[PDB]
Amino acid sequence: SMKKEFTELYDFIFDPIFLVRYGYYDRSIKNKKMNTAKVELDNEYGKSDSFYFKVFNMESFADYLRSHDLKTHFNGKKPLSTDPVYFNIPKNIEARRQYKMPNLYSYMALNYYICDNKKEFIEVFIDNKFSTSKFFNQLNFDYPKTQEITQTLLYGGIKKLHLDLSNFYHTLYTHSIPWMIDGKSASKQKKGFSNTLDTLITACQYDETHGIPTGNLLSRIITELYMCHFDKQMEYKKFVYSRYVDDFIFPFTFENEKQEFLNEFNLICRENNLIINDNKTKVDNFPFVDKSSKSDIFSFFENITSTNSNDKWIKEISNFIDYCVNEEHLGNKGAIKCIFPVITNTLKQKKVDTKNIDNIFSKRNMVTNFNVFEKILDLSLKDSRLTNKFLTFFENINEFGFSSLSASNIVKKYFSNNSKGLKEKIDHYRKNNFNQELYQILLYMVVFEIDDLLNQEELLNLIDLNIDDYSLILGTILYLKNSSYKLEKLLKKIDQLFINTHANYDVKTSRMAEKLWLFRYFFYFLNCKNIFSQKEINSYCQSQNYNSGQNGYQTELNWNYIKGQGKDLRANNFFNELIVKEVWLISCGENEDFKYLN
Amino acid sequence: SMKKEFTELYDFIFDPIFLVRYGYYDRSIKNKKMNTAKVELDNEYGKSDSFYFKVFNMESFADYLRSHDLKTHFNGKKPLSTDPVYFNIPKNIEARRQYKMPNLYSYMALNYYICDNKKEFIEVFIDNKFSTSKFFNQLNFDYPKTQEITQTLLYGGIKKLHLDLSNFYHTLYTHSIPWMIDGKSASKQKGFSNTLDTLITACQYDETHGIPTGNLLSRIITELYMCHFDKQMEYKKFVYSRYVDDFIFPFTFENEKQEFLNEFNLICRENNLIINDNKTKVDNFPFVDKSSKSDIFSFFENITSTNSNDKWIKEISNFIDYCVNEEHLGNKGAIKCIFPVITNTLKQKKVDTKNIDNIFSKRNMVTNFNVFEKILDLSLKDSRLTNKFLTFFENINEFGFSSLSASNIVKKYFSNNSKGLKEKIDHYRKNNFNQELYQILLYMVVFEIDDLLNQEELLNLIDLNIDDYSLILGTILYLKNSSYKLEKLLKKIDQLFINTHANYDVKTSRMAEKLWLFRYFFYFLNCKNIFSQKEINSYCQSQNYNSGQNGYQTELNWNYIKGQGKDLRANNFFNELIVKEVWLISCGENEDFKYLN
Amino acid sequence: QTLLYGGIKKLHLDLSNFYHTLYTHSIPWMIDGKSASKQRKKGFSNTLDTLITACQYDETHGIPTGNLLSRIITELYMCHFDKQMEYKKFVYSRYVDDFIFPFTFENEKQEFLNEFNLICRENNLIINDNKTKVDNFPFVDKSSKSDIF
Amino acid sequence: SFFENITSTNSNDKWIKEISNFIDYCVNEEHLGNKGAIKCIFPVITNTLKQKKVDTKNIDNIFSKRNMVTNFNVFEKILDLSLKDSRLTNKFLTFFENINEFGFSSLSASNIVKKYFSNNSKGLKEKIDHYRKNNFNQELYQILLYMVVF
DNA sequence: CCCCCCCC
DNA sequence: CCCCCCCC
DNA sequence: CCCCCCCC
DNA sequence: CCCCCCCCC
Ligand SMILES: [Mg+2]
Ligand SMILES: [Mg+2]
Ligand SMILES: [Mg+2]
Ligand SMILES: [Mg+2]
Ligand SMILES: [Mg+2]
Repeated sequence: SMKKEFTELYDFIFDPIFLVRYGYYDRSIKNKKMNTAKVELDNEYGKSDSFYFKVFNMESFADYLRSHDLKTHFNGKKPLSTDPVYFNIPKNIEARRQYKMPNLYSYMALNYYICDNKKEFIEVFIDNKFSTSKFFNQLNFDYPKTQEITQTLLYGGIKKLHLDLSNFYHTLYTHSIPWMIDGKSASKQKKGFSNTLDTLITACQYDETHGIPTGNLLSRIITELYMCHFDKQMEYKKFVYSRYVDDFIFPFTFENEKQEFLNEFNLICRENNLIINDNKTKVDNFPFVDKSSKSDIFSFFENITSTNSNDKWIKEISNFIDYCVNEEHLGNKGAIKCIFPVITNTLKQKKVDTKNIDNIFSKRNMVTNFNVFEKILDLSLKDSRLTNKFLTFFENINEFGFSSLSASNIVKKYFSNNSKGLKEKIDHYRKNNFNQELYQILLYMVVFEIDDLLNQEELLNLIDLNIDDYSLILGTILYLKNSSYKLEKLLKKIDQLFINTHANYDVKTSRMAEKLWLFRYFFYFLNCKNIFSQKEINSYCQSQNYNSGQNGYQTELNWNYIKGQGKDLRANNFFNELIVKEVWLISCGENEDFKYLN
Repeated sequence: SMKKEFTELYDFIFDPIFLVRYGYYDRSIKNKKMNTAKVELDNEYGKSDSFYFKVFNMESFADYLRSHDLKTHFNGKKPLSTDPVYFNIPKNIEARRQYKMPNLYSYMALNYYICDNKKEFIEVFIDNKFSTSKFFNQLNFDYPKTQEITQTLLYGGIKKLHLDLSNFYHTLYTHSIPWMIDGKSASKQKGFSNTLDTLITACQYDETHGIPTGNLLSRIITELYMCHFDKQMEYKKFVYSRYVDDFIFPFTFENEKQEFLNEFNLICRENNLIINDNKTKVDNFPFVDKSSKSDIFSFFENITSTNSNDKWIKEISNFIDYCVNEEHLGNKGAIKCIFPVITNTLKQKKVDTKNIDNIFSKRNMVTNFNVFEKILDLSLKDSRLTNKFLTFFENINEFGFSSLSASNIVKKYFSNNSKGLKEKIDHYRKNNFNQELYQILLYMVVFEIDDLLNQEELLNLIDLNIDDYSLILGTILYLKNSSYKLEKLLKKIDQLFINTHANYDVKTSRMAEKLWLFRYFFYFLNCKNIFSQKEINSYCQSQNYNSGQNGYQTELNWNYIKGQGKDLRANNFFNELIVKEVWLISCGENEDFKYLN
Repeated sequence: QTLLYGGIKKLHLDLSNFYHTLYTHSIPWMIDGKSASKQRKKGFSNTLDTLITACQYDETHGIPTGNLLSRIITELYMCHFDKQMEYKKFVYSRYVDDFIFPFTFENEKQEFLNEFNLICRENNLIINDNKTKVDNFPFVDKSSKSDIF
Repeated sequence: SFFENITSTNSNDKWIKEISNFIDYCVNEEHLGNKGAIKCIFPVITNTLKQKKVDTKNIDNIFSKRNMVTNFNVFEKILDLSLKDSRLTNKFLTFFENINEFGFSSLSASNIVKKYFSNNSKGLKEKIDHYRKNNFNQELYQILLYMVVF
C-alpha cells in the first residue's frame, strides 16, 4: 500500500554509501538495480544538475566503502571543524546562489549520524502529508508524481495562495533546527539529537551558523525535516496545503480562511527567523493559471520522420530550440531544460540512421556557417546550470553516431571565433567570483581538448586565491595536458597558493581541515602516483632552499610532511587512508590520459 | 572646522553614563547642558520614538551611576548570557520589526567595553566621509545639516543610484563583525572585535542571528560595521552618501554604475548582506524630491491669535489631513511633523492659555467633533506615534489644555470603541503585535481608563507572549483599582514566573532569563511593601510553600530568588539596585501610578 | 543565428524613415568620407548620387524606394556603415536599417551606442527610439510559424 | 511665491537654507513636467534679493559662507547644478555676473569654483575626454569657459 | 533500469 | 524550379 | 530701460 | 537649551 512503498524508498536512501555515492553531488537514480557494486565510472545511470560525473564523482570512494568499514574513524564525538568548497552558481541573469561543498571527512561524520538516527527522519516523513519534496526526485518519484500529489491537496479551492521563503537555505540560522524539531522552549535548557545535528552541520562550514551548506542530498534531507515539522505545526492548526521545499500553495475559498492561515504562518516564521519573500506572494483566482504545459513542446517533432531531409532535421531542431527559449521567457519553467531530452528521445524514437545523425550535427553549411551543435553549445553558455545537461546531450548523440572529433572541432572553432569575448568573460568571472561560469568554460576546454584559448601565463594566473577547487583542478589538468609547458612554473603558483591559504589559519591547523582540501587531495594523489616527477619536485624545492627531514621536504607540496602537521589529524589521517588505497576523487579518465571523450 | 565639531560630539556621546541615561531607550538631547546632574522627573528634555519617558526611563539608574562606579562590578571574562525583552513593533500596515531590549546587566557590560575602547569607534568615525547617520541625531546635528552633507557628496552626478540593504539589523550575521573590522581571512585564527561579538551575543542569549535593535549601543556598533564598508569602497575611488543601510551613488556613465554595483555586491556576498532589490532605482536628472516640507511648515502662515477658536479647530483638522495625504504621496515623515508644527505654531502665534483649552476641549453640539480626539485617533493608526502623541499632549497641557478635559476626551473615545478596542487587544495578543498592545495599555494608565477591561480581562494579560512593558502596564492597571483583590493577581504572576523558569537549566538565575524587567518591577514593589507583606504571606500559605532562612521560598520572594543560580553575577547586579532604591519604572509623583499634571 | 553567439542580451536598433529621409549627398560621405567629399565630381560615389537625384527631379530628400536598384544602393551605403563599425571591434546582424547587437555587459551596450550615434549624426541618420529595446535571456521570439504551417 | 515669507531680518543661514531648498523645489518641478522651472531658479533668486533689499555684506556671506560643520556653500551648489545641463551656462554666468554686482566677491567666486575643480578633477577630466570622443561641443565649452572666467 | 523528458 | 510558405 | 522671471 | 519641527534599523 502507501505505507509500504514509502518505506521501501526511505530504507533505500538512508544508507551511508548511497548518501555519498549519489548524495554528495545530489544525483538521482530511477531504479534500485542501478546501485551496482562496480565502479561504472564511464556511463551515467543517474543524473545531476551540479558537477560532471565523468571528472568529479565518488565511485572510487564508494567502492572503498562497501569493502571497508570507515565508521571506526568517526565513532568518537567532538567532530572536526572543516572548511567546505565555496562554489557560487547563478539564480537569474542578475542574481546568485551559494553552494558549499563540505569537506569529505566532516561530510561522512554527518552522513553516519543521519543514518545511525534514520528513524527520527523516516517516521516523520511517512506520517507527513503536505510535502512533495520529501522524495528528493528519487526512484520512481518523478515530476508527474509530485504534481499528482499536489492536485489531491488542492481540492475545494476556488483560490490558491502562494508563498516563498526568501533565501531559505542560505539565511537559515543553524540553531533554529532544535527549535523546530524539539521546541524553542525545550532547547533553552544539551547533547540531544537536534543539538548534535546542529554541531555536525556547522562542522561542515567552519562552525559558522548563517546558512546551511547547500548543494548535496544531506542538506536537502535535513532541510526537509525542518520543514516537515513546520507542516506538523500547521496540521495541528487544521490547515491543508502543498509544499515543495520553501514554496507553499494554500487553497481556500473565503478571504478569512486566507488571512487566518497567513497569521498563523507568520507566527512560525517570526519564531524561527524565516523571511517571507513578498515579491512572490500571489493569489490565483479560478479559472486557475497554469503556464507549465509541455504538451506543445513534447509534440514538436510529431510530423518529422527518418525519411525527412537532413536539412529538414537541422532546421527543425534549430527551430525547436528557439521555441523553448521563447517558452521559458513566457514563464514555462524548465522549458529550456527539455530541449536536450526531447531531441535525444526523438532521434531514438524516429530511428534516424546513425550516419544521418552525424551529418545533422556535423553539417557546417558552407553558405551560412551554421552548425546546429554549435548553436546548442552556445545556448548552454547562457546558463552555466546547463553544463551537465549539454554534456550528457553530447554523450547521447555521441553514442548515436556523432563523431567525437567532429564535435571537438566545432567546439574548438567556436572558442577560436569568440576568443576575445571568452577571455573578457573569464576575467569577469574571476574578479566577481562567478564560480560555475568559470568552471563551465574550463570543463569544456579539458573535455573538448581545447588548447588555443589561453597561454601558460594566462593559465597560471588561474591558480590563485578566490578560485573554487573545481576550477583549479580543471585548470591544473589543462596545464598538465600540454607536455611543452614545464611543471616547474606550475609548482610555484600551486605551492604559493598552498602557503598563502594555510597562513590565514592558526599554525596548528591540519591542512585537510582548511580550504582547498579537494584541490589539495587532487595534487597529493597525482604526486603519490608520480604524475609529478619526483625528480622535478626536488628541482623546485631546491630553488626555494627548503629544509628537509625524514618525512621528506618540509613543503606544503609533500604530503608526508603535511600528513603530520597540526594538533588534530583526524582529517589528515582520513584522507591518508584514501591516498594509501589509491582512492581517487577526480577521475583521470579511461586511459588515465585526462581525455574524456572517445 | 568639520572635524572640530565631530570630536566634540563623540567625546560627549562615548561616556557610559550618557549611553544608558539617553541610549538605552534611544533618546536624543539637543544641548550638552541638558545632561543635568538632577533627575529630570518632570522635564522631557530629550526626544525618543520608543518608550514613554514619564513611565520607563533610566534617570534613577543614571543617578546611581553618578555616585557609584560599576566598572568594578563588570570587569571580568566570559559574560553571562541574558535574555532580552522581545518587543515587536510595526514597519508598515502589513509589516513588522523586531526590537530586542537587552537586560541592563548585559547592556551595561557592552556599554563599558565600548567606552573603554571608544578609540576604535571615534577614530573610524571622524575619518569617515560618506556616512550622514554617524551623528545619531544628537546636539546641533539635525536633519537639515545631514542633508547639506549629502548634497555636497552628489556633485558631478547626472544620475543617482539608490541601494537599500534588506532587513539589515535582524539578518546581520554577528560573527561577520570581526570580518569587516579586521578582515575575514584573518578571523579564521580574541581581540577587540572578537569580544565585541561575544558581548553582543550575550544580550540575546548567544544568538548570532541579528543585533539587539532599539538602543543607541547597537546603532553605534552597526555604524562601525558600515563605516568599514565605507573604507573599502573609498579605497576603490568611489563616492556616495549613506544613511545606515541606504546608499545614494551619484554617477554619469553606465560604466560607473556597473563598476559600483559589482564591487558593492562583492562586499555584500562576503559578509552575508542581502540587497533589497525592490528599492533599487536610478533617478535621472532633473532629480525627484518628494520630501520637501516647505508647504507643511508654512501651512499656518496665514492664521493668527485674533482668529476664531473654531477656525483654529478647522485649520488644525485640515492640517492633519494635509500631512497624512502628503505621507501617502511619499513625503516621508510628514505625519511626524503634525505634532511639532502645531505646538510651534501655537507658541509662535502667541495663542492665549484659555483659548488653547477651548480649542482642544471643545465638543461641537452638532457634530460631536473634538480635535484632540481626532489627534488621538490618528496616533492609534501607527503605534510608533505613541511617544509623539504623549509629548504633544504634554506640550499643550503646559500651554493651557486642561488635564481633566483631556482625560475625559480619551475616556469617551474608549467608551465609544469598546467593541473595536477589545477586538484589537485580543488580536495583538494572539499575534505578538506587542507594541500595539503597549500603546492601548499605556493610554489607559496615563489617562485613567477604568471602564474598559474588567478584572478577569486584566488578569488574562498576565501571560506568556506578552512583553515586559505591557505586562508592567497591565499590572499597574490592576493595582490602580482598589476593589480588585491582590490575591488573584499574585496567582497569575507566580504562575507566570514559574512557567518561564521551567524552560531553563534549573541552575539558571532568574535575572538572566526573560521577563527580567517585569521581575524587577514586581520585586521592587514587594520590597517597597506596595504588595502588602501580610497579603504576600497569605497567598504563600495558600500554595503550601515552604519557608526558609530568606523567606517563603517562592518566585515572589526576591531574598530567596536572589541566590538560586550557578552564576549570580546578574542577580547580584540587580540586588544592589533594589537595595539602593533604584527604580527602572516611575511610580508617579505621588506614587499613585498617576501621570497627569 | 551565428552572429548573435555569446550574447546573454541583444540590443535592437532601427533607423527612422531611412529610405525616405536619406540625404543623397550623404552617399558619397559613407563610401568615401565626409572630409574627403568637401574636396568634387566625376567620382564613382558622386556620379552615383547624380544618377539617383536625376530619377526624382534632382531632389535629395530620400531615395526613390520600390525598386531593386534603390535596395542595392542602400545596401552599399549600409555596408560601409558596417565596415566602420567592424573596424571598432563590434559585431551584430542587420537587415536594412534594423540592427541586433548581442552583448553581455552594459559597458558594451554603451560603447556600441556611443559609436553608433556618432556615425548616425555624421551622415544625418535618425534612430527610431520607439523601437529601441534590449532582450534579456531567455530571449523572446514571437516569429514562430510552426503552428501556422 | 517661494521666498515671499522671508525678508532681510532672517539669518544668512536661513537664506542659505531657503535658497538651497529652492533649487531642489524647481528641479523637482521640472522633473514633473513644469517646463522651464529650472531656468526660473536664477532670475527669481536675483529678483527676490532686490525686492527684499538684502544688505551687500549679507549677499557675500550668503554666497561665501562655508558652513564649518558641513562645508556646504550655496554658490557651489548652483555651480554644480549648471554642470548638469550645458544650456544653463549663460544663465549661471549672468547670475554670478548679477550677484557679483550685488556684493559677491569675485575673488571668492573664483576660489569656490577652483575648489570644485580641485575636488572633482578626476571626474571632470574623465568627462572632458568623453566630450571630445563623442563630439559633445557645448559640454566642453562650458568647462573651458568656466576655467577662463574663474 | 525498462514512451519517458520539467519544481528547489 | 523542384514540400515549400514569413523580415525593411 | 520702466516689476519681473517660463514655450522651441 | 535658545529658531525650530522630517531620513532608519
Ligand atoms: Mg526561496
Ligand atoms: Mg532595509
Ligand atoms: Mg525603420
Ligand atoms: Mg523597419
Ligand atoms: Mg532603510
